[PDB]
Amino acid sequence: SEESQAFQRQLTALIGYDVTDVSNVHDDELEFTRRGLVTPRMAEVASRDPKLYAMHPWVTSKPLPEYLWKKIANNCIFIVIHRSTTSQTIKVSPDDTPGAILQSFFTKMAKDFVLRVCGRDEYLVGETPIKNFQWVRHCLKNGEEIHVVLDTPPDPALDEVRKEECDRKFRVKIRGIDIPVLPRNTDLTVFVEANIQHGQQVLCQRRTSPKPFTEEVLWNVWLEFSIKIKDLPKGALLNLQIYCVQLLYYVNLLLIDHRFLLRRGEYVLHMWQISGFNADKLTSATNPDKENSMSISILLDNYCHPRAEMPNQLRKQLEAIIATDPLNPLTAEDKELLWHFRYESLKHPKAYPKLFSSVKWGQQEIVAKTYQLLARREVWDQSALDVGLTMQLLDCNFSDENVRAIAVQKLESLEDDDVLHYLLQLVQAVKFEPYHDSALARFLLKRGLRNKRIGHFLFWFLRSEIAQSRHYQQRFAVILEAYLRGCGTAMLHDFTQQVQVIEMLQKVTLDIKSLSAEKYDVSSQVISQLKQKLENLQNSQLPESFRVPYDPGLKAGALAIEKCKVMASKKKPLWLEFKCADPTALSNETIGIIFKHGDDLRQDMLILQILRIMESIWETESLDLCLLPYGCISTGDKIGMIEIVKDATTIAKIQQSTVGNTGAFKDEVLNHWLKEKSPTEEKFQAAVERFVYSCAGYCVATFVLGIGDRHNDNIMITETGNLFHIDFGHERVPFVLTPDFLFVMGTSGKKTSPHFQKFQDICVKAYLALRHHTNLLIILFSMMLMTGMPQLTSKEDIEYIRDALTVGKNEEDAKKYFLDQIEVCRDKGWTVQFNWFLHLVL
Ligand SMILES: Cc1nc(N)nc2c1cc(-c1cn[nH]c1)c(=O)n2C1CCCC1
Repeated sequence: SEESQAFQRQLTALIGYDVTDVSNVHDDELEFTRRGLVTPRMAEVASRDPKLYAMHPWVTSKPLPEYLWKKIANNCIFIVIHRSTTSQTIKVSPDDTPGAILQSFFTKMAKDFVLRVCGRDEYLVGETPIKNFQWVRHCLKNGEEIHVVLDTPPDPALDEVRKEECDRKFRVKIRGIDIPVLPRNTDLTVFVEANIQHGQQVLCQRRTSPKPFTEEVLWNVWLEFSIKIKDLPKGALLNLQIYCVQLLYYVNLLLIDHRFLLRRGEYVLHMWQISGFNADKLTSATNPDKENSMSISILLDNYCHPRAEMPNQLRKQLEAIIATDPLNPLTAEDKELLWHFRYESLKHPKAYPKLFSSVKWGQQEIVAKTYQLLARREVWDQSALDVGLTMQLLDCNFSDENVRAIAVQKLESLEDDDVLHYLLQLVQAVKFEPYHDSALARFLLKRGLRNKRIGHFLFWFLRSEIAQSRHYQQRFAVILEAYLRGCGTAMLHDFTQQVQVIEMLQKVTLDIKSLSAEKYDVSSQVISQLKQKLENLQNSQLPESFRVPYDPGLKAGALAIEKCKVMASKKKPLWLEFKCADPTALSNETIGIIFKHGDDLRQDMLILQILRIMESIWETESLDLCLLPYGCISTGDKIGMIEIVKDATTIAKIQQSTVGNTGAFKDEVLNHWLKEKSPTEEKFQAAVERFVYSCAGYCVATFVLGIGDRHNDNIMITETGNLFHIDFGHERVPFVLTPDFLFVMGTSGKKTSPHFQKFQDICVKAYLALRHHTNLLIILFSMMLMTGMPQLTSKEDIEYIRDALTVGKNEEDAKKYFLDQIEVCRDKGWTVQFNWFLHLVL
């Protein structure tokens, strides 16, 4: 067909990769996954409610924080319904369903339709109380009034989907290695290390005789392994690595294919290089660059087609191992204890990661026994979903189909609200899967196709990696295509517009970087070029309206060249302001987006996502630490978009303003900046209240994630007291609590005050609230470093969180430690702040 071909070119433009390309492949796994993904796609597409899908209500089943009821001692929530110019308020109960609200409006004024939010593409529909809608909850947290325009429901016909159409020991021959260009260092020797890895664990290791590092190094060696072919587990990788000792290149080949067949034949594998552990080292993908990359020649001539009662102190020994942290290492003694008493271990869902890692995957008998254990699941299936525990089974330590599936089975219970909270880390967890088609990938696909909101972010998260990861672009592309093949023409159209706008704006940011590279000033010659480039695009290129990638509810239209500016950073970022495409928008505020090139925004995406997970933990204990986890999406190679937080200034800009500059910092400026920016002394005290909470929040979050020690330049504050850290792109103070912050808190030097007692109290509640979910945080942290950052210590770097979360210690010793930390920041004052300035000169 020709319309099947024209649509495939549309999918390729959306993906940023061609899924039909067979040039960097040595098997049909990517094709076989494309076919494989049709069934779960169509099933979900066939199962969806067209009314609800088109309207995507963003709802929750979580209670409603104490701290949010205090906004209603009246049991009355006010909603203002709009038509053309007419607007009328309605007295609503928190449990009032939107259905009851429509026949309370039509009743009141008597002498089919849907409630859409003013300015946004969000709707208040379905069988849920208005207290249970995320937008209403935002209006309550922000003191805002619920403006809702009464209009016709969107046509579910717009969301239409276009119809688709042997006991022999294992051995590998290392023929040789070839690189077209060698010139670098001296002439150090080179050998090939062949590892049978499964769940990051090395089952068997075999090296070659060291030979001279030339442009072609032939060995013609058969590497005999101890492992038998029947004993090889599905999901095992032949990990081929090159050492000079030091590691230069790696490549992995899956010993067993997607059709359970044993890999047999001749392979010329183009290898990835290391810079002079992480998710990239696990990839089955080969380096697409055949011209510059190192390759390995290999040959596979391997054929095939494959009660009692626990003692008191042993039960206690087992329970002590099960109680331990995820980062706690297991002894051969602990493993034998977990395994021998596996049926007792099975009774504890929290023992699962330790138990499933305790398995000897290199033994066909043991794996069958493990498969026998998972059949008696019962205690697992009945356990309350523990995402922390579930995510733990989806990391690098688990390379088994069955173990990984039981964890995915647990994620199904999640409401759309919680899926959004973990989506990024769940997509990032696909990197850990041995195979392209997996339960996790099908889970993500299913969930994305069922909710537009999840589907939007799924697109962008998949796109973020397909554009920057040579290691996983193929796999993510195959899943993106699957998603795009069932999301609907409505969404395919919005995505088309978003991609076009972002591609255009990316060009401008790069072109503007050329004009003044690292010299900081921003000449009117550059300001004119940006202004011309913007008006030149607006005229006949940029579409009339695009969906905001970091906030799909907001639709952005026309630019505002007058507010658009290039900025003073060494990397020249674009500050772009837009008119809200929506005519029913209650305000006149623009949509602000910071298009920037320079840093890897993928790390920032991950940091912001944990920040939202900490906010939700805090909600479970009725704490609101007023964080601002701003919109941030990585669009391509070291390029992306940041959300512009309205009425905000940098902490350094405020100190700078009253002159002094050269390391000079006055403790009073922040307080005067707040008083000056607040029209009434109520607005001022509310801002000090906002500062106390936001400050405590960033202090805890920051310290826990190890991104505490920051420059003034990188901490911002709103005109309304709300503090927030920015740019998490890559003496020591645990966090930023400087004398200027402490002065807003009242306190002057080594003293005490009512607002500081409050601040100290909120830190302890917040820190303890985090510690209640130690394992959750430990796993996300670990995952974030493996899938987002460069090279990382499979202990050191990761163990930071454990030490920072003060694992093992009681609630009193933990509170002391955090209050000690606060004092370190007090003692040093401006020491570190001035120290950054000093480093510019010395
Ligand atoms: C969220 C936000 N709001 C405002 N309103 N200005 C910001 C930011 C964030 C960042 C940011 C950069 N990298 N990562 C984040 C930022 O630089 N800014 C400003 C633009 C120039 C300096 C201050």
